[PDB]
Formats: sequence, structure tokens, C-alpha cells
Amino acid sequence: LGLREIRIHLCQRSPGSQGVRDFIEKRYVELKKANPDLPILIRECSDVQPKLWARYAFGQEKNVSLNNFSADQVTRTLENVLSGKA
Amino acid sequence: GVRTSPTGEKVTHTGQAYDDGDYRRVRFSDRQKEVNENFAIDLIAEQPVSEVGSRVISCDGGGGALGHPRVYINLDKETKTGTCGYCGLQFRQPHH
Amino acid sequence: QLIAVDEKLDITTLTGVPEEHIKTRKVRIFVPARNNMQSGVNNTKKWKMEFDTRERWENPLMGWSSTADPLSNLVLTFSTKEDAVAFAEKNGWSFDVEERKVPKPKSKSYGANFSWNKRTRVSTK
Amino acid sequence: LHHALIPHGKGGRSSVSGIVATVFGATGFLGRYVVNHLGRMGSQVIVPYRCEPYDTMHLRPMGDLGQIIFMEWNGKDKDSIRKVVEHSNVVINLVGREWETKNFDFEDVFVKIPHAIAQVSKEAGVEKLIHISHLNADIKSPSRYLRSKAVGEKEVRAAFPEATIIKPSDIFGREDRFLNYFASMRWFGGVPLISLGKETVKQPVYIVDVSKGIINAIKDPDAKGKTFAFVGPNRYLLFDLVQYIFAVAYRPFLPYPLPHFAYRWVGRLFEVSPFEPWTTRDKVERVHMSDMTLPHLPGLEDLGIQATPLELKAIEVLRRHRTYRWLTSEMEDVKPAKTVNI
Amino acid sequence: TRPTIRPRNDVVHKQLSAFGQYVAEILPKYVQQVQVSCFNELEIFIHPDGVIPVLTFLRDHTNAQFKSLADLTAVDVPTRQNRFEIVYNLLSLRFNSRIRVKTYTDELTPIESSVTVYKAANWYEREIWDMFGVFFANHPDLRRILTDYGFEGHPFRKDFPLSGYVELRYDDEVKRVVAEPVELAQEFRKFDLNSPWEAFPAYRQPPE
Amino acid sequence: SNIVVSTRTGEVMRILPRMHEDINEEWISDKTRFAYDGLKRQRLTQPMIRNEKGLLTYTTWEDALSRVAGMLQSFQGNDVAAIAGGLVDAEALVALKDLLNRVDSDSLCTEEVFPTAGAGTDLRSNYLLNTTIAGVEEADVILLVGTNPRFEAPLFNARIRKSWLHNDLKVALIGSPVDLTYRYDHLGDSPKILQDIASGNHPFSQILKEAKKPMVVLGSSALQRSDGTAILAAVSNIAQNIRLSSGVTGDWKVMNILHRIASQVAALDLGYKPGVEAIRKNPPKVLFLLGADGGCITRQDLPKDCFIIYQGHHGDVGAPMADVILPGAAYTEKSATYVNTEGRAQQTKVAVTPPGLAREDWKIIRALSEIAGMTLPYDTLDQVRSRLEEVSPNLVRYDDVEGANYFQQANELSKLVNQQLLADPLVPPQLTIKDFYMTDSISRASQTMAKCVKAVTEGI
Amino acid sequence: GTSVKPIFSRDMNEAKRRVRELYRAWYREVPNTVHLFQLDISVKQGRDKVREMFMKNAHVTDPRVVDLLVIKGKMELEETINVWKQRTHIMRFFHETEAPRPTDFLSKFYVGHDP
Ligand SMILES: NC(=O)C1=CN([C@@H]2O[C@H](COP(=O)(O)OP(=O)(O)OC[C@H]3O[C@@H](n4cnc5c(N)ncnc54)[C@H](OP(=O)(O)O)[C@@H]3O)[C@@H](O)[C@H]2O)C=CC1
Ligand SMILES: [Zn+2]
Repeated sequence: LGLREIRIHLCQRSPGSQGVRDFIEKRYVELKKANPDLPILIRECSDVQPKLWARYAFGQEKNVSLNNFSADQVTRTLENVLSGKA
Repeated sequence: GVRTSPTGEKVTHTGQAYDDGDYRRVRFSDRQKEVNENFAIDLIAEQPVSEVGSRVISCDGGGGALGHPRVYINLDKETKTGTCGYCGLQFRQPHH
Repeated sequence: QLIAVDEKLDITTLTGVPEEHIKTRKVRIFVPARNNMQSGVNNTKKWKMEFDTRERWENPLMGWSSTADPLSNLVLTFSTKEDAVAFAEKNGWSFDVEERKVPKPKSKSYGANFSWNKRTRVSTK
Repeated sequence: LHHALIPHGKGGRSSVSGIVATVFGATGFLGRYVVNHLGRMGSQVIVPYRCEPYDTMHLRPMGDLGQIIFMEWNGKDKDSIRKVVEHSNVVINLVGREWETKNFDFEDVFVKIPHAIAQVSKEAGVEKLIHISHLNADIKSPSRYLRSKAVGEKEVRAAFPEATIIKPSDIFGREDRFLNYFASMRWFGGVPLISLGKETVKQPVYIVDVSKGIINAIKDPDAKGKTFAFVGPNRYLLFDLVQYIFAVAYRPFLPYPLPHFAYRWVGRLFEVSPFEPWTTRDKVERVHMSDMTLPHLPGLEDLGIQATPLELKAIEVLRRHRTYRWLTSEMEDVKPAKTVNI
Repeated sequence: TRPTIRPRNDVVHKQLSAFGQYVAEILPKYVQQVQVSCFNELEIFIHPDGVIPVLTFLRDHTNAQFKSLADLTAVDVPTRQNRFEIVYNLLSLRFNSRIRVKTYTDELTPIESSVTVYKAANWYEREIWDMFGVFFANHPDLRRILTDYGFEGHPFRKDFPLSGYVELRYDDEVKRVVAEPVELAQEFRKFDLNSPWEAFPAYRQPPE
Repeated sequence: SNIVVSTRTGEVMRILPRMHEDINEEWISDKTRFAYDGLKRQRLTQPMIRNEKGLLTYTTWEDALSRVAGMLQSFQGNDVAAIAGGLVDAEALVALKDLLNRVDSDSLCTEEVFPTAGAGTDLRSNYLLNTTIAGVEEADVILLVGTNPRFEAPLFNARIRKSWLHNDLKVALIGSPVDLTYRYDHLGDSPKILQDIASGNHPFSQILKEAKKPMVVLGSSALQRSDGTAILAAVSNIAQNIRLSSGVTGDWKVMNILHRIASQVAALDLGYKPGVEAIRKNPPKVLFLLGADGGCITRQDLPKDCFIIYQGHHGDVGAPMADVILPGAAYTEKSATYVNTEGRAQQTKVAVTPPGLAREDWKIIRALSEIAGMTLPYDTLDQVRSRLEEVSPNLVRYDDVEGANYFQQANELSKLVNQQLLADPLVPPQLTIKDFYMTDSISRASQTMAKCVKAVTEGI
Repeated sequence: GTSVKPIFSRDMNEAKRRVRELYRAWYREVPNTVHLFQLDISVKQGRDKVREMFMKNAHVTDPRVVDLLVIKGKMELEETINVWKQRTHIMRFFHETEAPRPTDFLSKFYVGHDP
């Protein structure tokens, strides 16, 4: 229930990652200034698919696919994870 | 130059000797440990240094074709003796 | 006539190899690196397949080096990477492939040893 | 743990197990199995022998090069024991005799020798001692052999407090004196049994189980000062056991009752042999005595061993006692005997 | 050039080349290649399906009469899609000549047995089956010849280890010879011997 | 550097270079070549515990693992912490991170300090050598800040000298005037100069403005002082002014960070907290020392009766202070992942097996997790590398060095904290050659390195 | 098509038929092997061992591989029937002198480095 880290795996030039890329290019910084003590690790995937990882207390974590999402979709799912839902 | 160890085991020329805690010593009970008594390092240290009147000397180990490959030794360093890389014999130039 | 099998080649059941030395082994497929002590390149032409290193221990009686794995000395030669990959796949071994390393072409100029205004001029010959 | 004694290898012939074991009485029945099991995994085995070296030859192939070392010893000489236990981390005592010789009696072989072994091993710094006693050892036992066993186990415990004592019961095997002893009684035509063997209960145990139990006790850190009881999985009335032995050997069974004093007289008569006696009065008493039940002591199952029943291993011992006509008979033919279990 | 160098014979080279052309002309259905080595040995590379015809021709032809099978063995080259190379050495006493016939197979493709042509083949094929695992169809009695009973694997394959997988000893508990995984007190020491400098320019391969 | 390990009959005989045009290309440094000697002494071979007298005594794996597991089940959260040393591999790092996460602990730290304000470890390009080692051959101006590339990264300095000799590269240094084996311009040693180049009030700012392929390299050793964050911010401001005045030259990646510790980049990729400050602020009761021998935290910084566990391969600073010793494998004794200062992930291979009873480090952590009741999912090396791919997918691409650049976001996040610089000259930890030979646990145990130190301190 | 030629069987059905014939022959032979070699095992043990060997190669889906396996099994049966094998050869199927090796991670971690 207690979020500890966020991991975003986005591919460098795959089309399906484009929206995710856009998000990092536009609205990552604001998020970082909203949660200045929260690890948001941005890493690169191989040719498979985008992914978002959310880790919680005591080692529990789950992942949500960000394939073909736009920037609005990734913002929506991210603020869904940061809030006490889903 | 064979010396003894604290347990009484003879020390080889390579310096091998079992420690007190080592169990392998049991292999020498009722038998003996084979040690060669002629330490080559002391024997080659016993040989006198040859004095020659040239900057370069040649060594083949003695006996011609029954020795080692023939090598040439430089004797320019005054504060050192030239040593054969095969035989261990030492050569120098007359000094003082 | 022919039967037109549509399976993947798999001969592990016929090679006599024990199961442990099939599933737990990792083979490496690579072009050996040139020995840095020499300039010759004739030993960097073929592909090699070799097995992962296992335990070696000292023999109690003479202090010799003792092993328990039978594949410690097995090295295979191949003309191409694809051939080695096919052999490893049909023998059931999981493999790691390393791409060939080729020295890049270099621009050599003996005249540059005596440049009028560059740093490449040599202070000794 | 003394780097040279760190285990290495895969546990095979050329491996290093980290065990340096001195096995007294290694040229006997249990000794060959114990030495073979130690040499299988690459242990350094020290064999003290008093017999002719020709009688130790069968132990030579049991170890890799240098892993089995033979040395002379005297049971009445402390310096021999010192010499053969100076370097071992495990000492196993399998010394025993079923009869008394002119030079060694039961008190010599079951009390004095085990006590000397335990004391010298404790002084030498040996950390593990395995001592073999009998399941029926009793200070008030009619048999001389059993009483000395009990006294010797007490003295061994006194000398080496952290010793592991193992008490088996009537080990059977290819070279045993249990199944062979009853099979060889066909030469007299009939089998004399005290009270027809209907008031004796036996719980025989397989030899390989005992050897594996000794090995596991060596490798068990919890078995330091423990006392174990190695017994088989089934209990048999003596009559039924002997009937089964004769059925597996396909020999005619002719049991007849002999009074105790007459059997004692026969044992007296056979004791006079200067060679190995065919039977002795003490042996007769032991055969007719029921096996004890000691549920408070740990057993083979506490060492990870499932006890092998006699029904799966009798043929490998008793096939030698068959005639040519019955030599090829399979093991599942001879209708296993009845057990008085619970 | 004279004393230390082996002399070459050109008459035999010409004759062997002519006979290779002859055999290739007569059997275009199976002959893939013909070669004459520079020490005057003639080889013919054929499709596997022509093992029986070609050999029969060489055995019974009036101009060939290769009536003796000197040797039959296999060579294992793992880098090839067809792993195994089958080699027949034939001798003609009438014309005092020798010929070599080569074909190929893999692990799962049978080769027709040539026992009907040469009796001597009977054991040789068995050996090839034992050491390499190549199956021969219509063999009168095909089974292991060299290895121990129940031996697993084919030891002459390149990927088979030199010391094998199992070793034998006598066990006193079971009173019999038993087999266990190999353990060596001294591991065999692999030597890396090849020089990094090329020895024979005449055999240099194109740099691909 | 890519190397070839020569071994005979189970013994490491020597170390030779292996050609990699992008990294070292034919050479190795003297420490890399002659430090193999150290591995043969001061080695941990058996598990150790504390006896009744407070002395370290050999024990079995079961006993030590049981003691550690009981101590770990006793506590939870901030009471558990770990410190990763300079030679740790990625597999063991991720295993320890998962194990401490199961206890709900996030105090996973490294000895090497990296600034955490702003972007921190969130963006990889913030802590990488983005130009790569090969890219030095294309630059025309390189600025060196608070670093001694000769001893921190000898092959990187060799590449700089190659560029200086063949491409007429221009080199300027801010820091102490060290000898770099090539002529360079010395701007000074005060950090104020950085601001002078960031404000445009320096001639070298003009020089960088007309540089079409400029590079700025900041050493990790300069980030170890209290004002490392301000230094990083100033260097980021300089890179910003370069990118703004000169425009965007495509993909050149002016910003660069030069690391000196082999384990740092993988630990940052996995989410380890750089520095040891979190341990200082919340002193734990159970501390894990994963090959940590820098002496950054002693028992004075920790409460009394604190349980300290050391896992490593050498007896050094960290072992005598530990309650339990877990002997691990050296880099020659395992197949393990290490990430470059470039960001390139590479793997070692087993040459010899670990001595005595020592084991693979990730295997030790997994066995401990199973003993303690929180069993980790992975059982083989391939499964641990699958977990590594789960946490950071660049750790399984074994020669890739290309990555995205997020300099704009990191720079924007770096200008909201305005801490001030210190009036202390930038002094590299290694000023001369004598401070080069002994830096880590293996080289400190080497007799050859001791001979080299004795030879350089006195000729004779 | 992949253009491959058969050994004996055209597809998996004929291969399974040959497997069943070989299994029948081995099952019939087991009691004779127990009698002739004077084995201390039971007939049930021998038939279970026979069943175990067949199950090991159950996964194979290629008819040529199955054909070769059947050929090898027939060779082994011929060796057994003619008493070319000895008692040691028959008992090698049972691995009676090999100490058991645990498959758990902890047991392997304790003993050594091998995976
Ligand atoms: N077999 C059984 O039924 C079970 C055995 N017992 C105990 O198990 C132990 C071993 O049994 P087991 O193998 O059948 O006995 P064995 O008769 O087969 O051999 C006993 C060993 O002790 C040695 N030994 C005997 N007397 C002396 C002596 N005076 N001096 C030196 N060595 C001597 C023998 O050596 P040498 O050949 O030179 O005479 C021999 O090696 C014994 O202690 C026995 O009491 C436990 C329950 C019953
Ligand atoms: Zn000489």
C-alpha cells in the first residue's frame, strides 16, 4: 500500500514508446517537483514494449503496460498509481 | 643444507614441510620422507669466481657438447659478477 | 518417398550425454582474442565453442589438479557463427554468442613523423 | 577447519571428504563395509591391523591412491594406538570377538581395549569417537559377552564423554554369523531349538544400514554424545525366522526341542576347538535371548536411513546355501514369514 | 630441390585424371566431383543415393575391376550441415590402382549398406555405427562391435569427451564391477599449440 | 578494460590485455596487470562467527546463515541497512536489494557519493560519461574539473593523450596542477572559476563558445566533498551555456561524469542510494557490509551491540569489525555483470573457483533469504539476470552504450537548489604515482603493488 | 516440406506401433532375465525399470529419432537375451552404489559450487 519507487522502461525509437517519450519530454519535471523524495527511475527497454513498474512496502510490486499510450494516458495512470487507487 | 622443522620433519630444498596440524604427515609413519641431501644452491655458491681479461666471456657448462647451449656474458659492471643463466658459474674482470 | 517432418532438430536423446551435462551447461561461441604477446593473427580466423569452467581441486597424494567434469577440455571449431549456433541448438546446450571483434582500419603516414607544425613530430628515431 | 581438510570434489573416489578416520577392527564383517563407504567418497582411512597382511588385501581397492594406509598395532600397547590415532579426526571402534581365546577374553576385547582406545584418542585430540556396543548389553545379563559390552560402554563414556555409542542387533549379511549360522545347521540333519524357539523374538538389521548409519553419525553434528539403537523394521519369533531361513535356502526343516542344559553341554563340547568354534555356550545363550525394546533411544530413521527388511536381502545371503536344483529361484517365491509386530 | 623433396610422377597423375573423367562421364547422376591429389591419389565425391550403383560399377566394370575394399571409415566435421563423411578405399589388382569414393550423411539419415557389393563392409559399417552413430539400412546384423556392452554414446564424435562420462571399479558391498561418473586425480592438460603465423600460403582462404 | 586471464591447473597465472577498440584497444594499466597477486593472500575461505571471548572463529555455513537469519527476522525497516563496496557485481546488488526490500528496508547505500538533489539517479545521463570513451577522439576542447584522469582512469587519460597528439585537442583543467603527460592549460584550483565560466566572465567561456564539439568532464572524486551538489550545478550551468550559445550540434552530449569505482554505475542503475548519509541519519541495528572496505562508517557511528555482517573475499578494513563473516567470490571466480563509467554493461567469466568454502555472492544472499523465510524467486544465474532486466533492462545488453539524453530535464531540476560553493581548492585524492598502486582491497594485499610503492617512494 | 527421408516409420503412428512392440518384448523378457542372471531384484522391479527407461524419451516428437531409439532398444534387448551382457551390465541400470544427490538449492549451496 505504501509506494516506495516508480520505474518507467521506455524504448528509445520504437513507435509504441513515443507517447511515453513525449511525457518525459514535457511533464516529467513537474512530477519530480511534486514528489521530490520519490525515486522515479527512467530506463530503456529493448524492442519488446513499454512498461511502468510500481513497488510497494515489503517488496510487493506490479507492472502496467504503457504500449501505444499518449502522454495524457500515461499521466492518468501515473497519478492513479500515486493516489490510493488500483 | 638440510634443516629440521619444529615437528622434526626434514625440510626439502624447495622448502616444503608439513605443518603441525597437517594430517598428511600420517603417510610418513612407520616409513620415511625422501629428501635429497645435496642442496644445489649451496653447492653452486661454493664455486670460486673466475677472473678473465675480456669484456665478454663465453660459457657452455663444460664438456663441450655434453654441457649446455653456449652463451656469451658481458662483464662491464664492475660492482657485480656475470652469472651464467644455465650453469650458475660466475665470471668477472680483475679489479683493484 | 519423403515424410516432411515439421519439428525442430533435437538429438539429445541419442548422444548418450547425461542430463546434468545438458541442462546445467552454458557454452560460449566466440572468435578467440589475439594473444597480446604476438602480432600474428592466424589464430583469430575461426569460431570456437567452449564450455563453462567447473571446479578444480588439489589431489591429496601428489598435489595434482583434479576435476570432476568431463567437458573441461572440449573445444569445437566452426567456420561461421551460424554453424556453431546450429550445433549448440541441436545438441540442447544453451549458449552465449559474442560478435567478432575486428581491428578498425588505421591511417598511417611515415611523413607525419616530421611535421612542421603538428604534435605528431617525433623527438627520436 | 584446517584448509587441507576442507571438502572438495563431487563426493566420489578422487574427491576430498574432509574425514580422516582410524577404523579399529576394519578387517572383520562390519569393517569392510565401513571402509568401503569411507573410501567411496574420498576419505583418508587408517587401518590398524594385527593379522597377516594377506588378510587385509581385500581392503586395498576400496580407496584412491594414498587414501588407505595400513599400520600394525597391538591391542595391549598404548603407543600403537597413539601412533595410529595421532592424525585422525574420527576414530571408529569395531573391535570384537564372538568367542574367548587363550590370550584375549571378553573383558579384554570389550572393556580394556575400548577404554584404551577412548583414552588415547581423547589425549591425542581426536574430536569424534564412534563406539559399537550391543542392543542387549546388560550388567546382569546371563551372557558373559553382553555384560562386558555394558561395562565397556560405561568405561568408554567415562573416558570420552562426547562419544557416539551405537547398539545394533544381530546384523545379517553375506559374511554374517546370523543367517549363515542357522543355514549351516542343516549338516546335523535337524535344528535344535530351546523351547522350539517359540519364546524368543529377534529384530535383525541389515549390514549396509548399520554402515550407512555410522557414516551419517560421523557427518551429523547433533550426534556427538548420543546413544543410538540400530534395529530392523520387523520382529520375528525365532521358530518363524529359522523356518524362513530354511525356506529361502530350499532345505528341509526339521526343528526339535533341546533342553537348555543339554544345549549348554553341546556348547561346552564345541568350545574346545583351537580354531574358530562352531558354537559356544555364550553364543547359545545369545541366540535364545529376546531382543530388547528401547523406544527412548534414537534409531536409524533419526539418521535419514529407512531400515531394509530381511525379506528383500535374505536371498543374497542364502542363495549360496542352495543346491543346484534351486539355484535360480527368484526372491518373490518363498512367502515371507510372519512378524510379531505390536 | 633434389635431395630432400619428394619427387612427383606425372604419368600416373595424367592416367588418374583420365580415369576420373571416365567415371564422371559414365555416371552423371551421382558424381558431384572428381579430384586428383598432387601425390597421385584419385577421389570421387558422390551423392549418397549412388553409394550402391557407383561401387557396383567400380567392382564389376571391365575397365575398373576394383574388386577389393581396403577400408571403410567415417570422418566427423561438426561445422557441416551433413556432419559425417563416409570414405571407401578400393583397390584394383587387375590395373594395380587405388580409388577413393566419398559421400556424406547426418545423424538422422541412413546410408545404404554395401554388404551386397563387398562382404568386407559387414564389420566396417558396424564400426562406423558404433563410433559415429551412422545407421546403415538393410545391414544383415548391425550392432556394437568395439564398445562395452550397454555403452552409451558414440566416442569418435568430436563433441564426445576424451575420457568419457563413466568409469569402472570393483565394489565389495555389491561384490561386482560398477560404473560411476568419471573423476580424474589429474585432469588431462589441454595444450594450445597452433602458431599465430600462417604456415602455408598455398592454402590461404579468402577473407570472406 | 577487456582482459584475458591466464590460468593453469586451477591457479591464476597472469593477466593480459584483450583488444577492445572502444575501451582500451590494446592496453591495460599497471594495477590491472599486476594486482592479481593480491588475490592469493588475506583471503576469506570459511564462515566466521564470534565466540564467547569476542574472537572470530570458523563455523559452518548453516550456523552463520542461521545467526544472520535470526538477527534479520528480529528487526524491520530502518533498523536494517546495507553498504555496497567498490568491487560488487550487479547480481549480488539486486539480490541484496530484494532481500532488504522484503524486510521493508530502503537503506541500501554505496560508499561513493553522488549528489541526490534535483534529478539525482532518476536520469541515467545525469551520472554517465555521455560522450563515451571513443567520443574523445572527435572533440576539440575538453574541460577537466576536479579530477586526475591519469590515475583515476589511466586508459581514459591515454585516449585523451591520443586525441591531443593526433587531433590537436585542446585540454584545460580546473584543480591542482597535476602532471597528465601532455601539455594543458591550467585555469586554476578555486571552484569560483566555475561560476566565472558560467557567468561568461572568463576567456575560456569564449573558447568553449567557439568550440563546435566541446566536452566537459567532472570527476566523481570531486563530488565527495560537502559542496559536490553545487559543483555539479555549476558544471551543469556551463554545459547549459554551451548548449544555448552554440545551439544543438545534433547528439554530442557535452555533459560528462567520470567514475572511478567499478560497482557505482550498476548500483545507481538499480536504485541504490548514493553516499552513506542515510545510514548516519538513521543508525541501523543490523548492518550489511557487501565488500565495503572504505572505512566510511565505523562502530562509533553505530549504536552499541549493533550486528554487523561482512560478505567479501579479502580480510581488510571491514572484516575485523563484523560479527559474522560470509566468504564470497572474487571477480576472477564468478560470471558477473559490471557497468562502465560509459554506461556499458559487460560480464566476467569464471577462470578459477572460489577458494575453500567461499561461494558466489548472489547465491549466498539467496540462501540467506531462504533460511530467513523470505525466499527470493530466482534460483539460477539466468533467473537473476532476468530480475536484473526487470529492474533495469540496460544491464542485460552486454555491449550497448547508446542511450537517451535528458540533459534539459536534469539541468532544470538542478537549478532549484542554490547551495553555495566552498573556498577550498579542488584536490584529487591521488596527487602522485605513489597513491595509485593501492586503492582497493585486492591491490592493498598485493606484494607487487607494495614493491611498486617502495620503489617510487625511494629509488635505491 | 523440409525434404527429409524416413528410416522406417512414415509418421508418429507407425513409430508408436514400433515402440509398443518393443515394450511388449521387453516386458515379456524381464522374468527370464531375473531367472538367468540370478538377480536379487523382483520381476516388478525390473518391469518398473523398463517402464522408467521408456518414459525418459517420451517427450520426443520426431519419428526419425523415435525410430533410432527403437533400434537401440532392440539392440539392447538382443544383448540381454543372448547373455552377452553380464550381471554388472544389467545392474548398471539401478545405480546401486551412487550416493543420492539432493536437487534443492540449499543442499547444492552447502556441498559445492556446481549448479
Ligand atoms: N555381527 C553382529 O552380529 C553384530 C556385531 N556387534 C559388534 O559389532 C563389532 C564388529 O562386529 P563384527 O564385524 O561382526 O566382528 P568380526 O569378528 O567380523 O571382526 C572384529 C574385529 O575386531 C578385531 N579384533 C578382534 N579381536 C581382536 C584383538 N584381541 N586384538 C585386535 N583386534 C581384534 C578383528 O581383527 P582380526 O581379523 O585380526 O582378528 C576384527 O578385525 C564388534 O565390536 C561386535 O561386538 C554388534 C551387534 C551384533
Ligand atoms: Zn654455464
